Amino acid sequence: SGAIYVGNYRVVNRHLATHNDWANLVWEDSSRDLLVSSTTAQGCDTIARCDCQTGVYYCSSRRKHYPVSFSKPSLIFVEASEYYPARYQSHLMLAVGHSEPGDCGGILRCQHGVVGIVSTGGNGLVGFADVRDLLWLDEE
Ligand SMILES: N#Cc1ccc(CNCc2ccc(F)cc2)cc1
Ligand SMILES: [Zn+2]
Repeated sequence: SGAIYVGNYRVVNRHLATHNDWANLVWEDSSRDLLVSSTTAQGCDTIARCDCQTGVYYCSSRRKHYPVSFSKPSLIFVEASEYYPARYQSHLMLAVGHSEPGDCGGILRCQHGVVGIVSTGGNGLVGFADVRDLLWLDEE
């Protein structure tokens, strides 16, 4: 589990979004595994605006942050998981690392701020849903 709290937005994995998230929906994309809802309180996170390919991500199933190199966001085939069938996911970045389903929502960050959140795992990779292209998260 986990979210990004930027401005008055809460960015979650679409598959973990709550009823309250859907009732306060700003934007959602199943192909990206993302959903954004509106918040009453302002949040503490800053979104990275950059093309970094190195950062640090939080792994809840290890209680550890790991430094990783990761691919640029692309359209990637993802094998079946506990929460999705086997399918193509867009705007997905991969790194070599540990990820189980409950790790979804852990933050990947670089020197510029939050890059994305854990969205995929298995076979010794961790996949992250990018948010750096969502420039509208920084205003309004
Ligand atoms: N909606 C939806 C939906 C969610 C999951 C699955 C795949 N269930 C079996 C499965 C579990 C774990 C695993 F690692 C591989 C396969 C299908 C549809
Ligand atoms: Zn960066």
